[PDB]
Amino acid sequence: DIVMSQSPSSLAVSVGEKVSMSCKSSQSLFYSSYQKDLLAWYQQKPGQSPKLLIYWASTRESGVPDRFTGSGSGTDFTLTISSVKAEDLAVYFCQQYYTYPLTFGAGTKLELKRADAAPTVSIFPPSSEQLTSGGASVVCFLNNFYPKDINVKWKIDGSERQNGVLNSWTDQDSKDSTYSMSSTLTLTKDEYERHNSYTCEATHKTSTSPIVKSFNRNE
Amino acid sequence: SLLTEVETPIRNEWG
Amino acid sequence: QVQLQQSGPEVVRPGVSVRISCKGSGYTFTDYAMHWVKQSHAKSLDWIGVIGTDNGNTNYNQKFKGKATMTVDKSSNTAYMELGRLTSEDSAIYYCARRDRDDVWFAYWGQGTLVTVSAAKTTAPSVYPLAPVCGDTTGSSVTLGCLVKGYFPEPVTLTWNSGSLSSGVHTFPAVLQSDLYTLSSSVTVTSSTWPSQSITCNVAHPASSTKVDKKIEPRG
Repeated sequence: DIVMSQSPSSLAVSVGEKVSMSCKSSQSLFYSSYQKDLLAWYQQKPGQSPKLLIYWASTRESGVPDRFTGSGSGTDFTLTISSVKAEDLAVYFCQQYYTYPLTFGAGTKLELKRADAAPTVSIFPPSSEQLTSGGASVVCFLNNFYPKDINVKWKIDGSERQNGVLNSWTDQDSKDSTYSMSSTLTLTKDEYERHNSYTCEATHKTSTSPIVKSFNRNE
Repeated sequence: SLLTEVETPIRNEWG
Repeated sequence: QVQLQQSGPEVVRPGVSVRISCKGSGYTFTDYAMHWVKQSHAKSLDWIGVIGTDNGNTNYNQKFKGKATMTVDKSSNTAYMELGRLTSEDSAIYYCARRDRDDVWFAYWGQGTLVTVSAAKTTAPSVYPLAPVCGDTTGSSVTLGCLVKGYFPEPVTLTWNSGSLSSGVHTFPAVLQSDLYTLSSSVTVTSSTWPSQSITCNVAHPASSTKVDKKIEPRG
């Protein structure tokens, strides 16, 4: 199959910047009879179907603003937004139609640049109510950080746990451009009461060392 | 063995 | 006024099949094949295959051979896709789409059909207040939370102080653990103000007709 490789996967942008993103196909898409390349671009926002932007590598679909330009021929294609607007924050995909199966790149997501920000971290023991029902969840919140890449590590007593850990990330905040994440460690009531120290550790670009929040169940 | 949109995505190639 | 109108969302048990539909209106149905596209949540797009609306012939992406079947009822301007012997990998939004007047780029898309593969039954959440411990105040800001666990299906609604506390709130998307959903929310307020001024999580799960309020109480 024709492999479509998009990069970067994410791009932090500022309103008014020229933005460029790359789509490379594993084979030439040039079709001589037309003298066109068989490549399209799409825009997709959360909760919506993809919208066609460009076809034959460089024709704008009707209604698409003239700040969107497609370029390239052969294998190496580019979607350029000459002066990016806030309404252009979306995922952009390329697609070949040289042959079946049709194939799409993995997308380039445009997010808004802001200054880097470490997370505010908080940790929460199981409620008495949950314990009474025989379960135990330890919750860590890592709030209002930037950029989105972050790693959370749980430790119990002093040893790292992978099992029972589920994470959820917000999308980029529409007012402050930060990200937030919740990490929840779920155990049996029995297991939870056998240990004492619970620790959540956040590693992020903004610190050379982790932010550590911990509690002792006894205390 | 006629070509249609089922066999190829290229409009030029359909019989 | 080309419209591709898809059937509504489906919750389907693992191991059975589901039939989804796409009705084309505002154009000559038989002049354009119907294509289908999978989008796994937060993922890319995968072309599943194509069916000729005129000839009924099909061409499946080999990645979906034996998973997907496509049919058409020309008399109804409706195309159908059958997804067989479902697993959790099959959970996704499925689109129908068609070309414009030339080659197969997708000028028109349906609105999508959401397929969720689960054996779960309707289940009320447990709602637990999360009261802070040492380290949960940073500067003059204290963070409190609310944990909403073990419900099905989506959605729940969570508020604080019946919607009066809205700034300083982070409510996280639901995720699946085992085969039930869990969600949490955090709220952050000026420390001196709590517990003097009460803070309560309000949670509603319509499918089970549950509505619970949990006041956050100091660990004492």
